[PDB]
Amino acid sequence: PRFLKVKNWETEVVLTDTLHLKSTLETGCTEYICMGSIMHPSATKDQLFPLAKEFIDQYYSSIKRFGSKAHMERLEEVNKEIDTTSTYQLKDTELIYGAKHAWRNASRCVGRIQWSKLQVFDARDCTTAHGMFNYICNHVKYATNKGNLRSAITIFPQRTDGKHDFRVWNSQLIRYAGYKQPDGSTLGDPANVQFTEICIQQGWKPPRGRFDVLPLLLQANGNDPELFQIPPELVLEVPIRHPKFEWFKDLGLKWYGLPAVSNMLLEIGGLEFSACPFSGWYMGTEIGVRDYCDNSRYNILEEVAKKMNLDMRKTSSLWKDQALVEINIAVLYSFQSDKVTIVDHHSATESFIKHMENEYRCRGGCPADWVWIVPPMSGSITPVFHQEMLNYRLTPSFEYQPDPWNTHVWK
Amino acid sequence: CPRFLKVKNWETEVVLTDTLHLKSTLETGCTEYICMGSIMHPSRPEDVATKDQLFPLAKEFIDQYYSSIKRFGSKAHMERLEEVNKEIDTTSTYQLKDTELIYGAKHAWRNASRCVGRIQWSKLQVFDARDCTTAHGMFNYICNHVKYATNKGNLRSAITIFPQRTDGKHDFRVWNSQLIRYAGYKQPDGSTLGDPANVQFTEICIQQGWKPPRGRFDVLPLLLQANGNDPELFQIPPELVLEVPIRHPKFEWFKDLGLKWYGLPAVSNMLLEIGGLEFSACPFSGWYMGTEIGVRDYCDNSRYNILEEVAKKMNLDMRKTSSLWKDQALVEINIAVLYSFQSDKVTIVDHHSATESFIKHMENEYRCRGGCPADWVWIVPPMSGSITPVFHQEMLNYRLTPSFEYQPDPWNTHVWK
Ligand code: HEM
Ligand code: HEM
Ligand SMILES: Cc1cc(N)nc2cc(-c3ccc(OCC4CCC4)c(CN)c3)ccc12
Ligand SMILES: Cc1cc(N)nc2cc(-c3ccc(OCC4CCC4)c(CN)c3)ccc12
Ligand SMILES: C[C@H](O)[C@H](O)[C@H]1CNc2nc(N)[nH]c(=O)c2N1
Ligand SMILES: C[C@H](O)[C@H](O)[C@H]1CNc2nc(N)[nH]c(=O)c2N1
Ligand SMILES: [Zn+2]
Repeated sequence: PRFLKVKNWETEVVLTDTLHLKSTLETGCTEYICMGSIMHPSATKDQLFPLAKEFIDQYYSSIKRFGSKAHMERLEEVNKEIDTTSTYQLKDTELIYGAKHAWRNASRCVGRIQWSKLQVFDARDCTTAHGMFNYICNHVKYATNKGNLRSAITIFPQRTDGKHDFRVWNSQLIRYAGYKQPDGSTLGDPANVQFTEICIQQGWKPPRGRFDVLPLLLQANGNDPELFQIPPELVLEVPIRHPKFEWFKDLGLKWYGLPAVSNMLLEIGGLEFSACPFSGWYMGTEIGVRDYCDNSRYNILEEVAKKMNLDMRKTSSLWKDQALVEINIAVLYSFQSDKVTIVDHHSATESFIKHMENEYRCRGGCPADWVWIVPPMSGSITPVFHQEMLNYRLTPSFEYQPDPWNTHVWK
Repeated sequence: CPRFLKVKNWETEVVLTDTLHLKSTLETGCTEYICMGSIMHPSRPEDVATKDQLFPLAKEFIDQYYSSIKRFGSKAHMERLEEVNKEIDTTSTYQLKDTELIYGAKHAWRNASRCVGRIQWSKLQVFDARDCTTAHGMFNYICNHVKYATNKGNLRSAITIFPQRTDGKHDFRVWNSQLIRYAGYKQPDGSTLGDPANVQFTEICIQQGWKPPRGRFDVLPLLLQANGNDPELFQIPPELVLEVPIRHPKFEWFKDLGLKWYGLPAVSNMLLEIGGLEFSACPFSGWYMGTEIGVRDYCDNSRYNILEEVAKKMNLDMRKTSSLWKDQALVEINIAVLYSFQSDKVTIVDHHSATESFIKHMENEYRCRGGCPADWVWIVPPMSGSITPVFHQEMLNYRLTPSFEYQPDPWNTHVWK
């Protein structure tokens, strides 16, 4: 256990990490094998209180009332409540604190300079899929804000016995359908082929277009999930056009403005919130590099490069790289022209470096996953490429969880 | 402690199974509670390996060698072991056979987790220079290496291995970080002429007596240390230094930037570790991936930094980042680099071809060897990461021996005569 230095090899700034000593969860690495590029490496009454205590301790530390009378009483209150009921309920203040710090601790998120501006919607009183739909509609409307996007999270009731889980079966609140074609190719988003088929199996009548917004598939209290249509006036979309290539609009592309991830698990003080959709705004490469140009995604690189009359016979002409830049120029230009919040990867990584300085100064460190922070294009011409980073696991945290259709027992 | 580890390719869904990690030797710097995968170097000169330290390291290497030639447990294996054990017992070190030197050099490359070019690992020309005694002799060896590896533009990978460390006060060192590098000169007004990466080494050469041309692309002299003596300066014969003028297939004006680069990347400041023996002077060379020149050598802010001037000549809007003018310029610079090498028939590989080859290599190594240590942070190219197949490939990073290692710069440790 020592202070660890991280160096920026471009600015020669050296930061000293003390926060990693507070980490208690594991990373997946060992002294002998590093698993930094593995995507997914690796409760009862008895285990719950220490986890609760650790979180309550840090909550009262954060508000400069550690050891105070209310700190004492809250610990005695949580211990007694776990005794009698095998669980406990978070105060509203603790819920907000926990949610913001889960975002603050998300080592893979380049957007964390914004972490303390998070609108937290408490939905722990929800009991049915219809109520989930209401809460989700309100979240989408608030977060969208006519294009002036606002970060938000909506937190549904925590897991109890594991048989009554609340789940949003969608991976994002807003995504486009994908259809397995007769010949074998894909109409729409190939990332959502399985989920789309589930919705059709569940009664959804698919328009079978290239940009069909998917219905919500919502599971309350462990019951069978139910389908809902997001009111279309709440779904903000940007048609993608290019500022110089007049033909780009003829590609017929568009995307949605609100990135709202809804399949992750929020963990606070030992409690597990299996339904907790959270939303911010996009970095342009999320759409223009990954969602449009991945092999198993929309894969428009070939067509764009053709329209640019590029030499596509050899890889060394870098025709993919040229078309990739133009696609990302069009995405940024399109969102900005419609006044929908978006950030480019130069600005976002610049902000993250500034964020890192803040966290080392006030918190003693910032867990960061270089593999995920560095953008998927033009990596070394962003400031994070040359920034050393220490990755470690703090709680409260967002965690992965299995897709519900693998675990659910239909009634 | 499970015996098998799985890695997944999230683009193709191929799953590979790693058992080779069981043979990892030294620490990564990571723990179960922290990952140091993005730290550049996560893990006294006279402090050399002792007898009791050297015995197991030699045995492990000899065993691995005789296993690779399908002679494990043979009479030759046992006799080699006994011979090595008696050398260490009576001389505190031992000498590798030529076969073992060659095997060990090829395998340090095969084990280099940060190298994307390892599909070529078994095609490495090994030059045994362990009979060298003086810096003039090192210069002779290095000149021959350069000429052989350059091969009039049809580049061939090669390593030259000088005598191993003994007591730590008689080290052979190449003080250059690469055999061919351009000088950098800091001006009184703070600006830099030439290559900013090499200002410190350039200043050392000048102090040692080098008369610098004070140009933009001045090939640096070799600064060579034999047997722990003070290092000596030599000029590489310019006819041995193959260079490529950088021009662009569509932009007439690109040649007017006056850019060029050298054909042969030849890293000369690393240490080669084989069976506990330490080869502190072991320059090795291959051929370039274009982005090593076009992204890092030209566009890094602390390097040649020509993004601005290119973007101006392209008449891009440079007043806001969201126009991606930097991204546009970077692609064209890398187009020019590849077109220039190809037009001059100098071997080079683009980052699409290189990463596709590495994936095929990595799958073959999992199949035949049981794994392939790979450092994602270094394997993924510095531009267009996610449109190359390595971006979506999970990797396991661990340290196998024989290995290439970092070592301290020699001017920080050398005891001047
Ligand atoms: C406000 C603007 C935000 C921006 C620009 C942003 C940007 C990003 C990006 C680019 C990624 C990588 C995405 C990918 O590669 O597909 C990411 C990951 C992530 N973000 Fe943020 N984000 C923002 C807000 C938020 C918010 C509000 C939360 C939660 C309250 C959050 C939590 C996360 C998590 C949990 C991950 C991934 C961690 C994992 O998969 O293990 N982000 N973010
Ligand atoms: C044959 C063509 C080769 C290609 C295309 C190639 C490519 C590369 C690249 C692109 C890197 C990362 C460089 C950077 O980002 O600065 C690298 C690193 C490396 N390569 Fe290769 N390489 C080749 C040959 C070789 C040979 C012949 C050897 C040794 C015999 C070697 C050993 C290494 C090592 C030790 C490293 C980096 C390890 C470190 O710095 O920690 N490579 N290579
Ligand atoms: C709030 C927010 C804003 C934003 N601008 N971007 C965001 C991106 C993610 C995100 C990215 C990748 C992920 O991993 C899944 C990969 C396998 C296929 C993609 C996950 C985990 N669901 C989340 C999560 C939240 C984001
Ligand atoms: C045979 C070969 C061919 C090739 N095409 N490329 C090669 C690149 C390296 C290499 C790259 C980066 C390195 O580290 C540099 C960091 C310190 C500052 C940045 C080192 C370590 N000297 C070696 C080594 C050998 C190479
Ligand atoms: C295999 C690799 O770890 C995986 O593809 C990761 C790499 N880095 C990433 N980085 C971001 N931001 N998003 C991703 O989906 C990924 N994928
Ligand atoms: C901070 C970071 O680890 C460092 O800048 C690394 C990142 N990855 C790299 N990858 C390669 N191939 N070469 C490099 O020089 C670097 N630099
Ligand atoms: Zn690690």
